[PDB]
Amino acid sequence: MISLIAALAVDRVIGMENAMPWNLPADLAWFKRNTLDKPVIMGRHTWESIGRPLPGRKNIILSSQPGTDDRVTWVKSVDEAIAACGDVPEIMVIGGGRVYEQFLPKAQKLYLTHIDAEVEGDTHFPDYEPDDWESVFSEFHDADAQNSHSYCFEILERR
Amino acid sequence: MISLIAALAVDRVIGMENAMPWNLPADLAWFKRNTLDKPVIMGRHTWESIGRPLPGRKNIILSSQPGTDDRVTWVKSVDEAIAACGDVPEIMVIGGGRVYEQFLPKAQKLYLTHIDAEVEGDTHFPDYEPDDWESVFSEFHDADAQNSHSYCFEILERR
Ligand SMILES: NC(=O)c1ccc[n+]([C@@H]2O[C@H](COP(=O)([O-])OP(=O)(O)OC[C@H]3O[C@@H](n4cnc5c(N)ncnc54)[C@H](OP(=O)(O)O)[C@@H]3O)[C@@H](O)[C@H]2O)c1
Ligand SMILES: Nc1nc(=O)c2nc(CNc3ccc(C(=O)N[C@@H](CCC(=O)O)C(=O)O)cc3)cnc2[nH]1
Ligand SMILES: Nc1nc(=O)c2nc(CNc3ccc(C(=O)N[C@@H](CCC(=O)O)C(=O)O)cc3)cnc2[nH]1
Repeated sequence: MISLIAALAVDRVIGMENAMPWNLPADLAWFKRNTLDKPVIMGRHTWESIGRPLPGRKNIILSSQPGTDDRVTWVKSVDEAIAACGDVPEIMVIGGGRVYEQFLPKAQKLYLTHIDAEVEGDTHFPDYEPDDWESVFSEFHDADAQNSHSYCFEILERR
Repeated sequence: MISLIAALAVDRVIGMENAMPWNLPADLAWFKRNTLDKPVIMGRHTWESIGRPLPGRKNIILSSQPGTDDRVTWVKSVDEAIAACGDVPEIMVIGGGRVYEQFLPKAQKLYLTHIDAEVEGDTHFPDYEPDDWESVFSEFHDADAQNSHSYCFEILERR
């Protein structure tokens, strides 16, 4: 199945120019925890933000222009993306905006983190019709000495 | 010697209720880089913020009360904090306010990170007199895809 994972600030802003200004170790653990041993799909831009291959996962990068690293798989199309993943029970799409818009129509599930941060950013998470997705898990956390803002993890399944 | 290391937002603000709303991996790496294999002294509140001892370093913590973790070393005063360090070339002071404030007087060096971030806080770094310190290292970095704010590393040695 195809799945998207992302953390969204208020307005669904997923990103800007530089790193999002927040510190959420608790979010990273969820991300890492849900990506574990699953192939991840990302957009060129996102990779650059990451900078190194996620360990223990197969990294597939989308881009119209050839590879710039050996540690990763480079593909030219969503179909090739998928294919390069082969038989796996779950496919993880990690970003960014362009990639999410592409895959959203194909995802069976969403792993969203909703952050209580209001930021000015240029990239957003695609719109998802409430009625087309079932919430099947949700869990909120306030901000603490370790996490800059409150957040709430959410799991939705395509109705 | 004793050295203070801290990351400061504008106005010398170093702390608030929750975690500082920034993401500066490079800063973190510089923290690690300058404190590894060296004794680290911090105050109780700061310990609660780290929530696990720092690896590869000797962790000492100040508190008027008995400790709550068998993993680190607890001291009742400054003098104990020091002595528990044992003969060492450099001792690192890592926060917070009260601690900095007590120790700044015996410091022969500061490791600062001046972060281009304007945040409202309630804890600050004490004042230092440049007439007192000689800057001996400086290096600024712009915000990027990994770091949320521009930041500048600075090393000052007492005059
Ligand atoms: N930005 C940075 O570079 C940086 C570095 C460090 C910290 N910080 C921040 O600094 C803040 C913590 O600062 P803070 O001033 O509130 O607290 P702090 O210095 O971390 O904690 C002080 C506490 O340690 C104990 N203490 C201090 N001096 C003592 C002494 N002489 N004898 C015995 N116990 C002593 C007391 O513990 P008891 O109450 O248990 O007696 C006191 O409540 C946070 O918000 C944190 O995030 C930032
Ligand atoms: N919840 C959620 N949070 C995010 O921050 C997020 N980020 C992406 C894409 N960006 C990134 C940026 C950095 C790292 C990263 O370091 N990944 C690590 C965490 C390592 C750590 O534990 O320090 C990983 O190991 O998966 C991952 C994804 C996609 N979905 C998200 N989903
Ligand atoms: N320059 C500077 N930057 C800071 O962020 C800073 N933070 C503290 C105290 N609070 C903390 C909070 C977290 C960690 C911490 O996670 N340190 C890890 C880095 C692990 C990682 O790289 O993610 C360590 O190994 O030191 C350290 C100190 C003290 N001096 C500072 N000094």
